[PDB]
Amino acid sequence: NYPAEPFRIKSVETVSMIPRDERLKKMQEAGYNTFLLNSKDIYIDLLTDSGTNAMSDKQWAGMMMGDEAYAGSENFYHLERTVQELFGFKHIVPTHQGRGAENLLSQLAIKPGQYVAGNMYFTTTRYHQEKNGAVFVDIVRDEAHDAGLNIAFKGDIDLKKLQKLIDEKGAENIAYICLAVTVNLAGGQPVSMANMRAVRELTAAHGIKVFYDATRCVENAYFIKEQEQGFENKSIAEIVHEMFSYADGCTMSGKKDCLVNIGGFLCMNDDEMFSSAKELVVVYEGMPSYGGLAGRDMEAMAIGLREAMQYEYIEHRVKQVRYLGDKLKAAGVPIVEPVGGHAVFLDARRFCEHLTQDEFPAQSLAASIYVETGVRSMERGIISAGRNNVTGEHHRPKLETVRLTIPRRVYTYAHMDVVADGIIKLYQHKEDIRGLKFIYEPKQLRAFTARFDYI
Amino acid sequence: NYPAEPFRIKSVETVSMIPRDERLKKMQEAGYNTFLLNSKDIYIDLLTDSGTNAMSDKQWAGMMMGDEAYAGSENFYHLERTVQELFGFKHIVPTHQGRGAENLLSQLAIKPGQYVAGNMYFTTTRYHQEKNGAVFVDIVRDEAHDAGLNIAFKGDIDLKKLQKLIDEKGAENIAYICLAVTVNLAGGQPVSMANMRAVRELTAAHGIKVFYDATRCVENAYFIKEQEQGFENKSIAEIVHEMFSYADGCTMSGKKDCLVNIGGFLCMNDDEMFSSAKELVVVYEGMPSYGGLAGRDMEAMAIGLREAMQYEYIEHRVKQVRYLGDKLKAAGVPIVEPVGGHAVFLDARRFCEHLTQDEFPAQSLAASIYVETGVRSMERGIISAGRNNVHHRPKLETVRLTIPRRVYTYAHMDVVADGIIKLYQHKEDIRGLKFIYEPKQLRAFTARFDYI
Amino acid sequence: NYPAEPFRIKSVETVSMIPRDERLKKMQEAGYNTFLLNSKDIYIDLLTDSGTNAMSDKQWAGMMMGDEAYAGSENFYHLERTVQELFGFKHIVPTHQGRGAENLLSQLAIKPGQYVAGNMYFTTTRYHQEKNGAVFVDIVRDEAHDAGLNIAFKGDIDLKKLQKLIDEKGAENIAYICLAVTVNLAGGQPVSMANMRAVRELTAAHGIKVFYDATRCVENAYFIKEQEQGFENKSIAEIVHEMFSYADGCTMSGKKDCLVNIGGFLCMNDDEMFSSAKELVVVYEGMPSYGGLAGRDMEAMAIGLREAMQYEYIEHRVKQVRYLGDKLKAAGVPIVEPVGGHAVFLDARRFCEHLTQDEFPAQSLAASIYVETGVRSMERGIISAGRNNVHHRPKLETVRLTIPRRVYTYAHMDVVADGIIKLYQHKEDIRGLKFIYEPKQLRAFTARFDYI
Amino acid sequence: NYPAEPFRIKSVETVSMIPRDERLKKMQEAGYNTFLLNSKDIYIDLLTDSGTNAMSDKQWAGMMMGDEAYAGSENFYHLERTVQELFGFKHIVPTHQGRGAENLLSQLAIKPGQYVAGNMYFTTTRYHQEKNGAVFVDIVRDEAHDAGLNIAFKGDIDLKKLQKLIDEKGAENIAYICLAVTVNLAGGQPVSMANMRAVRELTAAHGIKVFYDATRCVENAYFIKEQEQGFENKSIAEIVHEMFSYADGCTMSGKKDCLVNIGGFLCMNDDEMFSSAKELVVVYEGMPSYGGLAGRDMEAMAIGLREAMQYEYIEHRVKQVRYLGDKLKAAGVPIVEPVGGHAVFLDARRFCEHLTQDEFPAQSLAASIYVETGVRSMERGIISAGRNNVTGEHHRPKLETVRLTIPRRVYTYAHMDVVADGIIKLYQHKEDIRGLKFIYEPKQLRAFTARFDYI
Ligand SMILES: CC1=C(O)/C(=C\N=C(/Cc2ccc(O)c(F)c2)C(=O)O)C(COP(=O)(O)O)=CN1
Ligand SMILES: CC1=C(O)/C(=C\N=C(/Cc2ccc(O)c(F)c2)C(=O)O)C(COP(=O)(O)O)=CN1
Ligand SMILES: CC1=C(O)/C(=C\N=C(/Cc2ccc(O)c(F)c2)C(=O)O)C(COP(=O)(O)O)=CN1
Ligand SMILES: CC1=C(O)/C(=C\N=C(/Cc2ccc(O)c(F)c2)C(=O)O)C(COP(=O)(O)O)=CN1
Ligand SMILES: [K+]
Ligand SMILES: [K+]
Ligand SMILES: [K+]
Ligand SMILES: [K+]
Repeated sequence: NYPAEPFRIKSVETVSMIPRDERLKKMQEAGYNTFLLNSKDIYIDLLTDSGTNAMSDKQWAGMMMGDEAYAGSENFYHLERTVQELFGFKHIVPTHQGRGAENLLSQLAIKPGQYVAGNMYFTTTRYHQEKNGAVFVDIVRDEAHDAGLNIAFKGDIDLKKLQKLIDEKGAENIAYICLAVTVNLAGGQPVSMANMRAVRELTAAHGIKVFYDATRCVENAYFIKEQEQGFENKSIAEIVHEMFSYADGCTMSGKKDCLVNIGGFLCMNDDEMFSSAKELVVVYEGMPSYGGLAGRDMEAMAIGLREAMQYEYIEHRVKQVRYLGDKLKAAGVPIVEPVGGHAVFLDARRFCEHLTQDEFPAQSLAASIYVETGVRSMERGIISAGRNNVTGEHHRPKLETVRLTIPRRVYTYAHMDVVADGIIKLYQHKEDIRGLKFIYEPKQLRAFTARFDYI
Repeated sequence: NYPAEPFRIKSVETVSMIPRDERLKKMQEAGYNTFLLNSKDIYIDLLTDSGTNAMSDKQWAGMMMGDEAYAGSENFYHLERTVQELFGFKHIVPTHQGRGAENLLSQLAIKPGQYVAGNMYFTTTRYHQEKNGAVFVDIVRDEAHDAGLNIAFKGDIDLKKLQKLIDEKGAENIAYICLAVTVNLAGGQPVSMANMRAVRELTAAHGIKVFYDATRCVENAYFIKEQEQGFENKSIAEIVHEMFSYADGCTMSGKKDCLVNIGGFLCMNDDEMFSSAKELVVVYEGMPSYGGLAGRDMEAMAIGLREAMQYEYIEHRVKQVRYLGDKLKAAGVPIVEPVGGHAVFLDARRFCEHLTQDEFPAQSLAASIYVETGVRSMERGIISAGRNNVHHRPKLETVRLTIPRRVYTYAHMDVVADGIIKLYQHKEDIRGLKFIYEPKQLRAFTARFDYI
Repeated sequence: NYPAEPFRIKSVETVSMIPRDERLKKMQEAGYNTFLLNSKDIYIDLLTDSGTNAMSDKQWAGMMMGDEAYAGSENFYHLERTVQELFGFKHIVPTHQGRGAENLLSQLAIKPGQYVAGNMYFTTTRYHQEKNGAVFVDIVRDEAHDAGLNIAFKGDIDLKKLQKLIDEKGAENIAYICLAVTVNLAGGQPVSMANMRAVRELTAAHGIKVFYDATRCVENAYFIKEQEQGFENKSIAEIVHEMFSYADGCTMSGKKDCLVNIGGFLCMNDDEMFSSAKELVVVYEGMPSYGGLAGRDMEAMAIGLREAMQYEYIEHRVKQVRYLGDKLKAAGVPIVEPVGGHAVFLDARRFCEHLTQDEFPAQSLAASIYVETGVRSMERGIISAGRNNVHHRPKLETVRLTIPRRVYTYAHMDVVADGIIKLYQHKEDIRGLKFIYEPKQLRAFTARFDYI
Repeated sequence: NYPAEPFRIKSVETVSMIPRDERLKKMQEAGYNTFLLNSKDIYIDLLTDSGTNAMSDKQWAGMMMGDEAYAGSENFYHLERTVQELFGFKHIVPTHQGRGAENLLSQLAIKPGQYVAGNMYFTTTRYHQEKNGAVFVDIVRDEAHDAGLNIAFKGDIDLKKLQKLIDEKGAENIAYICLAVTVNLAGGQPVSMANMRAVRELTAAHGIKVFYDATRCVENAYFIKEQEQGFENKSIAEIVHEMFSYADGCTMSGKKDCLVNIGGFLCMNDDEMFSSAKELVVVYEGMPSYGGLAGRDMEAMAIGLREAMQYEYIEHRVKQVRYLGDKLKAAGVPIVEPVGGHAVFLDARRFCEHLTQDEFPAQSLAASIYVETGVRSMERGIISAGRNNVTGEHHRPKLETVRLTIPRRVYTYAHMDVVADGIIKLYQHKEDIRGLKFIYEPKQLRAFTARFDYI
C-alpha cells in the first residue's frame, strides 16, 4: 500500500503552532484569503508544490560548490550534460523558472496567426502563446473534463481532435503541439506513452513540431511504470528518456520535479532555433550559461533531476498524495478523481451544497480549513476564474475546488493525517460553513489580493 | 492520539534501500555484530540517540556564524548565557561531549576511597568515578530493575537506601550523589521532582553534594509535566529550571537533549571548584572558552537547548517513542515497561525464552532485526556486560531501539514495528551465536559471531 | 594610502594554477574569445562584477533561513522593509535580476513613440526601452565620452541638453528620464547629488518622471561622500536615501551593489503603477511575493544591501579598484580616467595604436592578457558594439577589468597589474584577429577568431 | 619573492572596526590582557593558528554530507583512508583535537619511570608524558636555544645527546623519542629529513620507538622542499610520506595543518597498541569511528589534509608569514630569527629595553599593539612562564616575546601591512610604552585570566 519515506530527515524547519483562536484572528487579518496569510503563521502549507520542495544533503553540498562565474561555469556544464543524458535533447538553455522558458519558446516557434494545440492549458503557458499571436485549441480527450470519472491517463491527446484541426486549418497554420505531462488543470492527470507515440507519428507526417511541458514529467513517468502495460521492467530514467524521444523540445519548471526551490530550462534539438534561443535569453533571463540562475542553483537542479529518477522517491511522492486522497474518499469527502501526482482536489461544490457559487464556497472552505487545522490550501474556483471584463460578470467554472498541493519531501503521513482528520471533522458539520462576500476586489488577478467577510 | 511532527522537513538524508539478500550478506560480512555494520548499508539506524539528531534551520544558521576564535568567542558567550538562564547554574565549562565533563567532575569531587551513590550507573560515568578511586553504590528503587513492572518514575532514588548508606559509611566518606535524568540503564525512566526535592533535603543535612547527569533532562521534564500532579500548568523551561535548583552542578551531553551532533558541558555553582575546572579543562579538552568544540558547535548547542524547551517538540519526541512501544506491545512483543523517553527496549529474555543466555539471545535478535528490516539496534545484555571473572549476567537482557531526535517518522516506526512483529511470530527460528573474537575489554564493540 | 580589507576571509574558493603553456592551449581552444573560456581554467576572473560577489557569513546564515513559501514569505518582508528603509520608496517588486525589472518598467511607463533620455545607456536597459517603442536620447555631458579627461562626476546629465529636448520634442512625448548611478558605459563614473537635484527640479516643472538605474548606487554614494562638498559628515545610508528622494522609482540589479550572486527588484512610489507591476510580474518573473527568487536569495539580498551601507566596506571596494588603476597609470599604461567604482578600463585604442580598429585590438588585448597571466577581461569595443549596417565604431575601444566585490586581494591586483605592465612593454607584439564566426546578433558572446 | 593567494575569497567574516579610543576602553576592560579581549572587538586576531583556519568550498560541501552515525560512518572511512594514503600509517584513531591524542599515546607507550626525549617540548604534550610517570629529556641541538642565530633546520635532534642518553640510562628505560615537526617552542623551526633518518637509524638499533608530533608537519615539509638539497623535485605529499616512514606513529592536531577548526587523530603501525588504543579512546573521546568528532568534521579534516598537500597553498602560507617578518626586520624591529612556519616572534626584551622583565614588557607590548592597530597577539614571556610554586617567585625565561600567529587562509598581505605598520610606528616611539603591575593574579595559569594596570 503506502511505503515509508525512502530517506531520513537531515534538518527540520521551525513552525509556529498557534492555536485555533489565534488562527482565526490571522485569517480575519488576511480577509479570509489564504493567499494573504503570512508563511510564519502556517503549520502545513499546501498552497503549491512549486519551489517548496526540500532539498537533499547532496544538493546542499552542491550549494556550497557554486561556480558563480558569468560565463563557462562548471555548474552549467553539470546541468547541461545531465539534461542531455536524462532527457536526450541536444541543446539546453537555463531559465530562472518555467514561465521564463515558455516566454522564450512562444517567441521562437509562433508566427502571428498560427494555432497552438495541446492537452488542456496552463495560465502562464497559454498567456505567452496568446501574447505572441497564437490561438489555443484544446485537443485533450473529452473524458478529461469529467471530474468524477476514475480512469487512467486522462491527459491523453484525442487523436480525432488533432486530425480534424490539421484538416480544418492546415499544417502550415499550426505552430506546434504543446503536450503537458502531467496535466495540471485536469488534476495532475498523466499521459500514456502510447499517446505520445501516436502524437509524434501524426505530427511528423505533416512536419508539425511537438514541444512538451515537462514540469511534472517524473510523476508522469511513474504513472506509466505503474499503470501502462509493458513498462513494468523499465526504470524511471528509461521511461523519461523515451518520453522525450517523441518531442522536439520542452519547457521545464525545475521548481517541481527537479526537487529545487528555483530554476527551469528550455530544451530543443534544432540547431537554428537554439542559436536564436541564446540570442533571446540574454534579453529576459541572462547569459546562456546561467540564464537568470546562480551557479549553485544550476548545480542543485542538476543533482535534483538525477535524484528524481530514483524509483523509491517518486513512488513515495505519488503514494503520499494518494494516501491523503484515499483517506478522504473512505470517509465520504467529495474529491476530484482520480488523484493526481501532486495534489488532492476537494469538490467544494458538493462539500458546500448549502452555498451558491456566488457565495464563494471554495474560498470559504479554504478559510475554514486553515482556522481548524493550520493548513493552507488554494482556492481553485470562481475567485480564481476572474471576471470577463467585457461584461463584468463572474467567470463560472464547472470545477469549484480547493487544491491541497503537496511539496516534495517536506511532509509526512502524520501531516497528511492532520489535513485529512481536520477536513473530515469539518465535513461532518459542513452545514456550519458560511458564505463570503467581497469587501475588497482588485482589477486583475483577484485570487491573490481580494478580501472577504462572512455573510 | 499521537501528534504529528511539530516541524517541517527542511532537508533530507540519502539512504540505501538494499534488499534482504544484500542485508544478509552485509550482516555476515559484519559477523552478526551490529556495532560493525557500515552506516551506508543501514536504512533506519537505531543504534543510539547520541549525536544522531537532526538540527534545525536556526541551528544551521548558527553554524554559518561560527566565531572560531581561541578566546572570547561570541558563540561561547551565547552558550554560557543560555545555560545560566535555563539551568540556573553559576558557572559553565564546555566539553567536547558528556564523558569529557565526567572526567573533569570525577577528578574534582572524588577523594580516593570515597563512595559515589546514584540511581543506577552508566558505563562512562562509572568508569571515571572508579578510575578516580570511588566505589559505586546503587541506591535506585528496586522496582527499576524489573523490566516488566509498569510504574511511573522508575528512576527515583530510594530514600531508605540513601539513609542506610549515610549511616553505614558516614557522610564524610560519600563524595557526592549522582542523580541521572533520565535513567538510561533502566530504559529511559524519569525521576520525579518530589524525589529530587527529597534527595536535596537529605543530602544537605549532612553536607553531601549532589551532581546531576542531565543528559536527558528535557525528556525527564516532560514526564513531570505529564504525570506528576501540580506541574500541569508549568512550562518545560520552568520544570527544567526547578530540577537543577536541587543540584550543586551537572554533567551534560549535548549530543542528546541539546539536539546537536557533538558537544557537552559541565556546570557548577561553587567558585573554587570552577577555578579548578578551568585549570583541568586545558589538559584534556581545551581552553575554557571553547573546551574542545568549534565555535559553530557551541552556537548550535546553545540554540538546540532553547529549542528543546518547546512543549510541542518534546511531547512529539516522547510520544513517537511511545508509539513504537505501544504498537509492539499491542501485538504481544515483550518490551521493557514503561516506555522511556528515548528508546524502546525489547526484552530478549522473553523474546528468546527458548534460547539460553550463553547463546547471546540479544545479540542474535539484533542481527536478525537488521537482516529482516535493515534496522540497526544495540545489544544491551551479557555482551555489553562483558566478563570480569572467567560471563556477567545482568537481570536485563535487552535489545535497544534508540530513536534519534527529529530524524524519523511514524512510517519509519511502522517499518521497525511490522518487521519485529513478523520476527516475533517466528521467534523459534532465531538461533544462537558463538564467540569468534576474544572479549578484549569492551567486547560489544568488536566481537564477531557465527552459527551456520 | 589604500586600506586593508575591512573583513576576514571566512571560506576560500579553489582555483586552478595552470601554467602559461596550458593557458595558451585553453585560449586557442576558446578561439581567442574570453567569453568562451571555461571558469575552471581561469585564475582571476575579471569578466564582470555582476553576480560574482562573495557573500558574508551573515548572508550565508540567512541562506539557511530560506522561507520558500509561494506567498507571505518572511524573506520577502525582510527585503521589502529593508528597501523601504534604505531607499525610501513606497513599493517594492522583486525580480530575478536587473533586466527583469527593466522589462517591467519599460512596459509600464513607455507609450509607443515617446522619448527616453538618460546619461548614456546600457545594452539591456536600452533594448527594453526600444522594444516598447521608445527612442533613446543621450543627454550626458560631452566630457563623459572622453576616456582620458580626468574630471569628477563624469556621469552628470547636461541640463542644457535636457532643456533642449523638452523644447524640441515637448514634455508630453518624453516617457521618463533614466538616470543611471553609476554610469557603466563611461567607466563607472558617478553622478553628483547636485545634478540629481537639478534634474528633479527641471523634470518636475514639466511633469516628466524620473527613474533611476540604481545598479551601482552605493559606489555612487561613496564618490559623493569623498568628492562632493557638504557630504563629508553624512553617512553612506543618508546619501543613498537622499539620492532616491529625487526619483519616482528605480530598477535595481542586486547582483552588483547588494553583494549577492542573483537578484534584483523594481521600486516606485505610485500606487497605480505598482498595481500594474504586480499584474505583469506574474507573467515573466513570478508572484509579487518572490518574483523569480528563492526565499533564501531575497534574504541574502536584504542583508547584503544593509552591509553595503558600511563605510569601510565601500571605501575599500572603490580604493581596491583605484589601486589597480593607479599602479597601471604609474607605469604608463593607458586607461580610462578617472577610475570608476567597479572596473578599470584599458584604452585599447592607445594600448594598440599600431593596430587598426578592424583588427579587433581590444579583443586581441583581452586574449593576450589571459595567456600571459590567467586573467579574464571583457572586450568593450567594436565587437561588443556589433554591426547594424554592413562595423559600428564607438569612440571608446576598451578592455574592462571588472572587479567582483570582496573576492580578490591587493596581491591579486598586483598579478593583474604586473602582467599587463609587462604586456605593455611589448605591445608591438600584440597581433590582430580575424573573424571566424558570423556576427549573428550579439557577436561578442560567441564569435571566434584567429591570426596564426 | 611573495606569491599572491592561490585561491579566491568565497565568503567573508564580519568584523567591527572600532576606533583607537574605543579599543583602549576595551583593553582596559580586559585588564590589559589580550587573552581577556572579546573576539567581536578584534580586527586581526593573531592569538593562535590553532583551529582558526578558513575552510574551502570543498570542505564546506563535505560539511553538508556529515554521516553522523555512531559507528561505521562514511566520513571516518574517508578520513582513515586519507591518512593511510598520505601518512602511510597502518591504523588511525580520531580524537577531538591534538591533546586528546597525546593523552592516549602517553597512557599507551609510557611505563612509570621511563624517559621521554624530544626536540624541545610543548606544554600539553609534556604534561601528559609527565602525568604518566615519564621524565622529559631535551635532546634538541644547542643552536635551537639561540634566538638570533639564523640557521636552517634549528629543530634537528642532536644525535650526540641521544647517544649519551641511551648509554647513561639504557634503552629499556626510554619510552620513546617524541620528534615534533615543526618545533613550536623554538619559533616554528623545521626538522630536516636527514635528521629524521638518523634518529630512526639510531633508535631502531636499540628497539626504541619514535612517535612524531605532526601538528605542523606540512609546514615542515615545505621547508624541506625549499631548503634541503635533493628534495627540489619531490612533491609535498612525497615529502610528507617519507617523513612518517621514519616513525612508528604520530599525534596530530588537525586544527593546524589540516585546515580545520576542530579535530585530531592518533596514528600507529603496531596492531597490539592499536587494539589498546581503541579500548582507551572510548573512555575519553568516543568510539574509534568518530573519536569525539562529528561526522562532518572528520570529512572536513580529511579534505583539508589533502588540500594542504598543494604546493601553492603551503608556499603562500609560509611566505605570508615570512613577509611579515621581513617587513619588520627591514625596519629594524627586533624579532626571533629565523621566521618560523606559522608565526613571527617580536623580541619584547629589545623592543622594551627601558622596562625590566618584572614589569612584563611582552604583556605591555601586546596591549599597546591592540590599542594602536586592533591586532591581538599572544604574550610569550614571564607571564606565560608562571610561578615556581615551591618558592613563589617568577619563572624567568630567556625569551620575552610577543607571538604574532597567522591562521591559514584567513588574512591577506594588506592585513600583514596593518600589523607591520602599526608595530613599526610603535617601535619609533617605543620609549613611551609603560610597564604593567598585577592587580589580579590567579593561582594557576595566569596568562589566561590575570589583570594588570599601568605603573
Ligand atoms: C503545468 C505547468 C505548471 O504547473 C506551472 C506552474 N505551476 C505552479 C505555479 C503557479 C503558476 C501560476 C499561478 O497563477 C499560480 F498560482 C501558481 C502551481 O501552483 O500550479 C508552470 C509555470 O512554471 P514556473 O512557475 O516555474 O514559471 C508551467 N506549467
Ligand atoms: C546517561 C548518560 C549517557 O547515556 C551517555 C552516553 N550515551 C550513549 C552513548 C554511548 C556511550 C558509551 C557506550 O558504551 C555506548 F555504547 C554508547 C548511549 O548510547 O546511550 C553519557 C556519555 O555521554 P557522551 O557519549 O556524550 O560522552 C553520559 N550519561
Ligand atoms: C548599469 C546596468 C548594468 O551594468 C547591468 C548589467 N551589468 C552587467 C552584466 C551584463 C549585462 C549585459 C551584457 O551584455 C553583458 F555583457 C554583461 C555588466 O557586466 O556590467 C544591468 C542589467 O542587470 P542584470 O545583469 O542584473 O540583468 C542594468 N544596468
Ligand atoms: C606543537 C604542538 C602544538 O603547537 C599544540 C597546540 N598549539 C596551539 C594551541 C595551544 C595549546 C596550549 C596553550 O597553552 C595555548 F595557549 C595554545 C598554540 O597556540 O601554539 C598541540 C596541542 O594540540 P590541540 O591544541 O589540538 O590539543 C600539540 N603540539
Ligand atoms: K552568479
Ligand atoms: K576553533
Ligand atoms: K521557493
Ligand atoms: K554524530
